[PDB]
Amino acid sequence: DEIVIVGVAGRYPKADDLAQFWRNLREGRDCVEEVPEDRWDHGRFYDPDPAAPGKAYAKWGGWLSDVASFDPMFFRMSQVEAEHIDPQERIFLQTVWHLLEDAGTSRAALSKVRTGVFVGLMYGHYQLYGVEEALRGTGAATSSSYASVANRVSYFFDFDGPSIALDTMCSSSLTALHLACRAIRDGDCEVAVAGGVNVSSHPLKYLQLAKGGFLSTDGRCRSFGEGGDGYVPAEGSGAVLLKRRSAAEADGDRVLAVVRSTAVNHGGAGKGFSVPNPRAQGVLIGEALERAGLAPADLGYLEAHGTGTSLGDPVEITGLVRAFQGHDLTGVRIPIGSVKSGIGHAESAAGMAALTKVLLQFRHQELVPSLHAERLNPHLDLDATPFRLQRDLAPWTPRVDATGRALPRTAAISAFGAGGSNAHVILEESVPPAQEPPYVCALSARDAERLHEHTARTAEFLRGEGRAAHPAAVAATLLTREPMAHRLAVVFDTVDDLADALEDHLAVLTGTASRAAAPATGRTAPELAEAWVRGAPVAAPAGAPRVSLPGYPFARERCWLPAADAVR
Amino acid sequence: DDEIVIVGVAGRYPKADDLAQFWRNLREGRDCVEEVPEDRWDHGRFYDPDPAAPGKAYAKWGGWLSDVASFDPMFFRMSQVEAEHIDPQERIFLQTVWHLLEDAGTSRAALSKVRTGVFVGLMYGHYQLYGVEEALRGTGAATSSSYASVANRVSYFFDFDGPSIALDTMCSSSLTALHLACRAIRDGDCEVAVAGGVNVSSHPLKYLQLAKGGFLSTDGRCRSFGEGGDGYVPAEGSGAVLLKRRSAAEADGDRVLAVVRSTAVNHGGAGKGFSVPNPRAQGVLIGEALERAGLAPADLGYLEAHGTGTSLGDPVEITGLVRAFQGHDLTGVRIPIGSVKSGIGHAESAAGMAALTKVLLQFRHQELVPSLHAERLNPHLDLDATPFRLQRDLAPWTPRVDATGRALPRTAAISAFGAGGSNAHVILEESVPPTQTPAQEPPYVCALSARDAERLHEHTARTAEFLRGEGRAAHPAAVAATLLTREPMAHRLAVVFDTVDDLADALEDHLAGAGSPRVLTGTASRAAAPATGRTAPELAEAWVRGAPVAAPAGAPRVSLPGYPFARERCWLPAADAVRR
Repeated sequence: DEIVIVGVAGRYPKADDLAQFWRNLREGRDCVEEVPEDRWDHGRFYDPDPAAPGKAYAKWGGWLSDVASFDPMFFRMSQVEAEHIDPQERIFLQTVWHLLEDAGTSRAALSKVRTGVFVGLMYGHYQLYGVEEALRGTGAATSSSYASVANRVSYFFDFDGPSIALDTMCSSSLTALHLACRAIRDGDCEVAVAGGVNVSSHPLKYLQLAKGGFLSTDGRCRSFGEGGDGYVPAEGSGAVLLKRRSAAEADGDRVLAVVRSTAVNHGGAGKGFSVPNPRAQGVLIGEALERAGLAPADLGYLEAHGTGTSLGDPVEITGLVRAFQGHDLTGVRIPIGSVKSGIGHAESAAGMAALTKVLLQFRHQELVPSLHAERLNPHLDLDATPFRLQRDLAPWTPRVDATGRALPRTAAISAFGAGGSNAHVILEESVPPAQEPPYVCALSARDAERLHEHTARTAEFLRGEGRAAHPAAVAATLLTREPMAHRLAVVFDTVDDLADALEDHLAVLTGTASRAAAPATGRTAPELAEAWVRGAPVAAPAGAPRVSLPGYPFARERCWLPAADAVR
Repeated sequence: DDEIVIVGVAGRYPKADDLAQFWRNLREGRDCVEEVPEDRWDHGRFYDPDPAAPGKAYAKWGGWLSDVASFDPMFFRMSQVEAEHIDPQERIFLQTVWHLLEDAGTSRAALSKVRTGVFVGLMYGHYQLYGVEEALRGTGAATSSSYASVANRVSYFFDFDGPSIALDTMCSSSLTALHLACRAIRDGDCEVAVAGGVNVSSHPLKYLQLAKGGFLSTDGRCRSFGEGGDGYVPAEGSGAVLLKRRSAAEADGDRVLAVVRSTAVNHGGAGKGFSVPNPRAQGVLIGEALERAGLAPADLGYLEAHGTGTSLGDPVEITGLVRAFQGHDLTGVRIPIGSVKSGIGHAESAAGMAALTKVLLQFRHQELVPSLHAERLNPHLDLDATPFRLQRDLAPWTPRVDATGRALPRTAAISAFGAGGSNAHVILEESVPPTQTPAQEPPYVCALSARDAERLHEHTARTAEFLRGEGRAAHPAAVAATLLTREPMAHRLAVVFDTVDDLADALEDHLAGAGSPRVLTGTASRAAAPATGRTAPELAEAWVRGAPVAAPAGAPRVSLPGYPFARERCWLPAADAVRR
């Protein structure tokens, strides 16, 4: 019985949800910008001469839209606490809330299974803020506890399986996925959140990375491209929800991917400390394939580590070639790209970024552009291998059998930590297994102001990428979401008319929840829509189809230690 | 079916630079807590005995490692400057792993044919706070405390190409790592594993953070299950164990320290507050661990408790235990309970390692040691309604009998509960040594090496001193055998010897200049002539030329002092700000 992914969520640069992320990837968007003014005054620290001492020669990053915004009330927390904790802890909370909404579940549905939490992190820089003040006695210390990221999730969501934070550098996300799958196979838990987060909250990181000559000079990751002399740091936060295949089937979950294999290892003593070992990479990927029960012949995409380093990208290919020794390579063509070329190197969340792209490419059956490699690296010699860099937007053509019929698509994601820790994962596409009006559309939120923005965004989604939707699916999906105090309901028959109705409210009932409200006076729809608004429970018609609506629009209260302004 | 076992352990704890000293301290019931040392920081700048004072620490105590700045960078192929710029947790853990391999009777090279994983728990990284201003102003370089670096650097240097993972679950980190290491081995990620944890109190910020949250006890003690405990005291430590399938240990003739019957981890979920201990979840965890172990509470010999010494936490721990033992017949069952924290303090990410090490030593010496500061019990635990009795006195660890009235292998259970909710429990079982093949007869060769002459000198001295002290009872063949499992280095010493006393005599002579016809010295050279035969003089002469000598198959082993690393100060110069 194999492990499946049933939900995913995240934020990446220039993308505050996965629908935007998908658009950026199709358009081949370059999401890297210069250091925003509001993080820190990068001039204090900048100097393009890499020989300059105590200075950074690069000034770019993949930035999240706002990393200071948080809804502390929602998460049972004061403002002052929120100002003193790393935004990584804060954002990953929201991410995991959105994960449950994409899976179509909730704290309460998950309360009778044992849920674990595994999250990867590699930097904790926020804690550098306020040290002088706290020592002087005029302030309180900030925290960046890794464990806190996991533990606060486990607390809030009532997950009582393992709660573990791990650092394997760039591979942390996939290591977390690895351990989460093992935790399930071994019985530590039955469901698991596996994720990773990284926020660039402090200039010191840029000084660090420049001093090591790690940063590219043009601020890009030319994944397998010519003239790549480093990478560009990127922010991010993602997570996936994991379950057994059996339990997913039984709960009528939407399966996004089957986890065929995970594997992790380390370079040992190769060329030097924190230099990549082609050999270790090959053994890793080779074992991954054998565990997967899959041949390179059947491999459909390869999401590469793809840092964009002159020497590092070759090492990665050599690595693959080694894992492919002993198999028949003739005729075989495997497309290869890296999400880093679009968003940059999201560090502890790089695997989550890479995993999500693959997840999205499965659902939309397209291969997307990998950027900045018009000219391949001259060290490469790709033509001797099966690998072809996918520079263009293309349909993801499956492969067939003897009998000429199509198979589920496959993909393979690698992530190689700078300090030697490697991870690799093998994914298979999920191929799935009606109901007639009038339907009802329930909505909830913490207060009025949030219910407004929710309704609003839900309305916009019906006009945009979600008019092609099934209105039955839209009712069921919404009825999986956790109900809150301020409620709303509207009976309807088509997407068209639902969006119609709601628009008119904005420019259709509305109530506040009541715990001892009168039960629905019968399954007939306009009786349910009332049952909601007063605050009765009502469960979706089990086994209904489902869709990705927009997640809860959290409040955006600025939380940021004031004594962090000294770097602006 | 194939069990995991522990085949070596190593550690430094407060007032204990090695485990022999640790054992002495546990055995005597030594209180190892002290005031903040002058050479760490000026605690005057931050102390106010009033808890109500804001921006202040109302306590001034900890469990301190004797010296955390010291490192042997040349040994580990790193520059002096690089060393100053990384956290002492990374450096100390490297030496700990080195000493672990020596305690297990193995080496990088012996391990190079199996896949070895590394799993290390940490929860603070304070060294990186130093030198942040200077680095921003272009004056200096950034310090590092990367957690992955602690594992990865071990993996690199020892050539361990299994999983290399650092992890934070706070106080339970060490046992969480033990748990992940055990499952990596079962699942095939590796065959052998290093599991450990490390914690260094490098920066005064921790004491402010903890004072602000009221975590610090006001006397600077962990009064584990004792009256008037009002918090804990931080302590420093580094520890690691080496893990293996039983079959591989038996095959390799390892000394087995304990069988790992079971491990478990979980979380409190949503209980009465973030970071408030949940006895329901503790109960579940322990119950499960007992089940996976195949063990009934009646068979449990000792419980090394979390034992933090808080008024909330200690009664909660007892309630968790009672919850786990519900649904079991507990008639005439009596289980001794204690906590290492009562002697050294709460070693935070290394707490589980201190705890685990304490049990392993108990197994080895078959004694139960005093738990301190509970002359009067905490009256709100109601222990007497339970099986548990605080072990306040040194006492022999009498085993349990069966039906035949035969002695059973001793068992122990160890808990660690992280402040944020991540819990871990482990059940261990003592190992009955296999029947011994017969010892080699004298003479024997004692073969020592070190990276240079000054190191070999210290090593020779430490070895003679051990052989006059606790090592006088060691079988001489065992002393010989053990040293021959150690990785050979450039500077060589050898002695032919019949007994321990006469070996010490020769080593002392060599140290005094007198020297001996019996002591040979030299520096290795490449392709040196191997031994001309297996007599000891022949072996001795080959070793001194640079030739390896094999340890005899099946030989029994003993623990001898580990490699005496050089002690070069590596402390950022900018860190001297926080002192006078």
